[PDB]
Amino acid sequence: DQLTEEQIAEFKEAFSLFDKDGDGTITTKELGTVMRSLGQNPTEAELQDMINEVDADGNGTIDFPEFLTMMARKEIREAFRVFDKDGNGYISAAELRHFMTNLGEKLTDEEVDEMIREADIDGDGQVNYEEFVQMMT
Amino acid sequence: FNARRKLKGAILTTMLATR
Ligand SMILES: [Ca+2]
Ligand SMILES: [Ca+2]
Ligand SMILES: [Ca+2]
Ligand SMILES: [Ca+2]
Repeated sequence: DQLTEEQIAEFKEAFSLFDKDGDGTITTKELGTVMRSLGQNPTEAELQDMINEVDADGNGTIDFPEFLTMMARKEIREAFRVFDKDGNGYISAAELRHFMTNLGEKLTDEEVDEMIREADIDGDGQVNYEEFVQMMT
Repeated sequence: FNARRKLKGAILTTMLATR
């Protein structure tokens, strides 16, 4: 039903990781570049269709109100596997740091640790699949 | 710094990018 301010800020963060040049819109090329960097290989037709399905005003790019509309209207395991680079079933701080700088983000050590702590339920200082799933659900 | 926003925002991008 509702959308909290925390939920909107998370969708806004996600939008900004796709919006590589920070101009307020996501193009097919920015989408393509991000998806390839995370191991996917969309065709040009798929990228154009994906943008078109979200582009409600038809100007050919995605702004945040359109992105918010799709996210409010809408595989956590495949995402877990992006973060868990060595595949041992536990996301370490080092793996999270690495995943975040490959996204172009600037983080301190304390910041990465704060993110581990936020997801860490049992307190072993890592993030397992069940904790990952509970973060997103 | 909002640790939950930064982490969940990055996970939601991965979920979208891997469809
Ligand atoms: Ca852009
Ligand atoms: Ca648009
Ligand atoms: Ca691991
Ligand atoms: Ca844990």
